Amino acid sequence: SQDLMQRGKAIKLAVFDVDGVLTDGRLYFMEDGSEIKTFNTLDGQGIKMLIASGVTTAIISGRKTAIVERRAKSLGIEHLFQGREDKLVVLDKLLAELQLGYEQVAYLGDDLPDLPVIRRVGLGMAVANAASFVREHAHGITRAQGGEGAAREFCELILSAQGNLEAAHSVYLEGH
Amino acid sequence: DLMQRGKAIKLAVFDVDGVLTDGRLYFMEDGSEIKTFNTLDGQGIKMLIASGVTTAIISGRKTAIVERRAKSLGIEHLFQGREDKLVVLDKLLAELQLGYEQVAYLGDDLPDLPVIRRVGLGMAVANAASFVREHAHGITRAQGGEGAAREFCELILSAQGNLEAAHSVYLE
Amino acid sequence: DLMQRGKAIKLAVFDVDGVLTDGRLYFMEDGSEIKTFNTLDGQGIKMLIASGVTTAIISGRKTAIVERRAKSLGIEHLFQGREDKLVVLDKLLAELQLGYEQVAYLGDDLPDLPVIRRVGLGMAVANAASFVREHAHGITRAQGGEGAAREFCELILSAQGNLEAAHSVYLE
Amino acid sequence: QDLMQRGKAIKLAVFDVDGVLTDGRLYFMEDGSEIKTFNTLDGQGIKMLIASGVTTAIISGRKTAIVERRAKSLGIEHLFQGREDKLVVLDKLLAELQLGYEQVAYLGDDLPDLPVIRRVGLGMAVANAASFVREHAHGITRAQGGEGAAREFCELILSAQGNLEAAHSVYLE
Ligand SMILES: [Cl-]
Ligand SMILES: [Cl-]
Ligand SMILES: [Cl-]
Ligand SMILES: [Cl-]
Ligand SMILES: [Mg+2]
Ligand SMILES: [Mg+2]
Ligand SMILES: [Mg+2]
Ligand SMILES: [Mg+2]
Repeated sequence: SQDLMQRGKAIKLAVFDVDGVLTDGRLYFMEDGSEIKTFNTLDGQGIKMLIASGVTTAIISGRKTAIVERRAKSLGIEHLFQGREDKLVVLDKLLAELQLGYEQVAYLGDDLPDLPVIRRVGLGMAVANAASFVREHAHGITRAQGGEGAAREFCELILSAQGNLEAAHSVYLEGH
Repeated sequence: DLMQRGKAIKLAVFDVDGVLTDGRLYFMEDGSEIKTFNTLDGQGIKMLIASGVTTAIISGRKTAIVERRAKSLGIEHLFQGREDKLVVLDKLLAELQLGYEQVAYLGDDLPDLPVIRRVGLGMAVANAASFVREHAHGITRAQGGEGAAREFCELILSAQGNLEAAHSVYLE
Repeated sequence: DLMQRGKAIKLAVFDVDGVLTDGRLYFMEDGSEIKTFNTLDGQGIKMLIASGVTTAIISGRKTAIVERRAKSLGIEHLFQGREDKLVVLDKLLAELQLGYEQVAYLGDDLPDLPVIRRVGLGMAVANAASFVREHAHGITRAQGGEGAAREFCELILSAQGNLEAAHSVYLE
Repeated sequence: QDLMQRGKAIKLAVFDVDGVLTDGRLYFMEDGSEIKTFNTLDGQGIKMLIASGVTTAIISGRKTAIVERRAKSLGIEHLFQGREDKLVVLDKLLAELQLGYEQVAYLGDDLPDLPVIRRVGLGMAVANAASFVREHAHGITRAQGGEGAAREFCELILSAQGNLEAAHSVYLE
């Protein structure tokens, strides 16, 4: 896709939704009300490579849980917003602070609360399992599903657009 | 016709296991349970409620997990440990002064079938038992616990011309 | 022919992991397990029991989780931590006074094979090791943990003409 | 035949954990503790491999007692966790066992496995491996990690070494 590659070039900030994007969208509940969530190892590797390439990252979530706080910290995610349903307001405040334009922002989502952002940013993507209305209004859909490498693919699409994937791969393959 | 059946709906009822969940039962060594729901499903149920359709759950099982989940979503009527689902329904229909033709029901297995057979919009999830699928008016594309409920909700919103308005909150 | 092999069945025997579950083992840090079962399977086992076929589980692993699940389902005979499945079965058969031809067994791996090869209806689930699939009388279309046990129960009920009645309950 | 040929000389079979022995999911509870899932087909395959005289190892960049217990339950003789440089660890282990790269098989799913995968005699990826790894491995299993890929890999080695029949024989009497 000419359009996605081109949209990838200007990205300085990559924002992820949590449930449905970093997870497969399942909520595990125990009888006491505590939760379990699941993330994916390909995704963690993708996010680390993206950050190492100079792209900053953020998560904006309508829910709130220490599990997400821990995961974000482990991956080096620099900006974490939880318990925020108004995602565009949150983003606008982040961008005012970092002084970036919408065209410098990539966002990966799965559902309606992600849509006001997806519609505005430079690289607004849906995961394959995303609500179809969100799919139809995004710039691109990942092939992989959330919690199954969608976030990794998003990461690689950006690294590739910016000419940085090859360098990332050379760390692990001696021929390049 | 499915859209026609959807128009008249005033009450949408869900089974739990196999419909709000994927049918899996998780047990720890001491017998406590874990259960999985889906976020697409929650957004769908919240949008149906907002549209003015009331919702209920009827389950043969019983767990605090489901009470919490029902409350978090604003589900107005919850019946658990009830194997006789049509008797539960009849009672609720009395309280609400509704007939069968105004009830949608989303089910996955034999105990849901007496209801599915009788209501205005009786649907099975994709993973439902084949015999239930055969006797339902419709079958969702999505599987239970993987957005079959969100799909059921939108079907009803769409049928009632309320889906565009629910989307408009996010396109402004 | 499978329908023919189903007729004489008086005892139905299940492996646990990969048959009543998807083959996944969940472990927590402290070392304790979580196991997952499926609601279609439970409904299927209850109907088969109600038709007058008795049920058993033979497993090489051992956990209180499986004991509780067996009890909840009304599974009559439970053997865990058993390496030689054929030895265990021979003894149960002597005690119940049945021949191999009256036994159905559903398994997923090598330890199940000596039984599967000897009984009247020796079946593998879809996700079974291919060597076991190749030496079974039949293979369920569904995967373990995902309704393969249900499917196996319905094959017996159907072979014995009892499925139609089991369904009728839900058509009234 | 190429894979069959590489399998002949194997004396050590090494596995990544996440994405190879598991489907790659990481389960976290509120208090930080984890759950991990393994697969019973995989356990049988690994036990059969060991029984044939091929030793086994695990090299992971993560660290959890769950893996320690799983490896001990399966009889996996060598375990290294928290190890970012997988080759460095393999080299240390090979000198101890006095084995060479050509006698090693490795089953991986992501970039940190690729340098080992490129060095060894039988360097395989699972079906769900990052595609760049799949492209550079000697071979790819049909099965996905956590769903029998390890079993399929074990059986490849067993068969290559004329040992699968004997493994199956126990169950044909
Ligand atoms: Cl990770
Ligand atoms: Cl939700
Ligand atoms: Cl059940
Ligand atoms: Cl095992
Ligand atoms: Mg989401
Ligand atoms: Mg159900
Ligand atoms: Mg088994
Ligand atoms: Mg890995």
